Amino acid sequence: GRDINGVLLLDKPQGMSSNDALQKVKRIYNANRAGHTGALDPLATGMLPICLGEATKFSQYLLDSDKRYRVIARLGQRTDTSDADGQIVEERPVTFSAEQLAAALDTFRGDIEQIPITVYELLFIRHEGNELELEIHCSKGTYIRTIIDDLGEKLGCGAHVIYLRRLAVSKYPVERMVTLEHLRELVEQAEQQDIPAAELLDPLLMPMDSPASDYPVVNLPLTSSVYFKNGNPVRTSGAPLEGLVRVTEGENGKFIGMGEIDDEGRVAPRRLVVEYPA
Repeated sequence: GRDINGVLLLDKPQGMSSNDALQKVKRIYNANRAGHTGALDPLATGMLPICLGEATKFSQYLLDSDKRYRVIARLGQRTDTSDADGQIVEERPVTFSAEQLAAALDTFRGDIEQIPITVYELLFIRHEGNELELEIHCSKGTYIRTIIDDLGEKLGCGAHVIYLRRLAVSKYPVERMVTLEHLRELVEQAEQQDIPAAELLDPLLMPMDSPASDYPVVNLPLTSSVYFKNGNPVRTSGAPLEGLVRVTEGENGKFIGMGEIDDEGRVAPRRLVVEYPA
């Protein structure tokens, strides 16, 4: 067991539970501390950020972050789960027009309400026969299967999800995702070269502060960071005029914790990497 800090952006295998994925990654990295930031539907594939070490302290900031999905729906069939695995409960002919489709899709854009929320972008990829493919960038708490089911009813033919992939969480680069196979291949490569697995695995991690990517970064000179790390507010130009911020110190931008602009406009410590002394 070793103390390793960072975030592994795993491309979760179809069918695997987030917990099983977490355990496998934790073991591969031999991390003493690991957790995820919200279970991804077992039937979905895609980005599952796994926080290691200190990164776990800032998991909450990813839980309430935005997400982007690619979804393929089967039109004409409503199922008893709103998805592929299961038998049909209601089948109807697909007769809606292209203009009706565009109109129905527009009702799912922007601030909307659900009862099985904000859809920043609903990208129409294609509609061919009984298949509808879309990309949805939404706020936390959004129910994708409910959007598809409701859309299916609005179109008058019904629909259910046959493909679901989370392309990204927050601003994490989709290209930085890695598969379990790739992780295993690196472990073998390391064993083969007689070098620690960590040497090839660690470069794949995103920074320990990345779970808080939705918040701006404020760098403090070491003369000011000492006060902040001791639990005291500090003034800094650049700092936003409101909200949470990721705080770093020195020339190398070492992350020291979350801060929040207080009433006076100073950067007050909210969740530090280090503990307060007695």
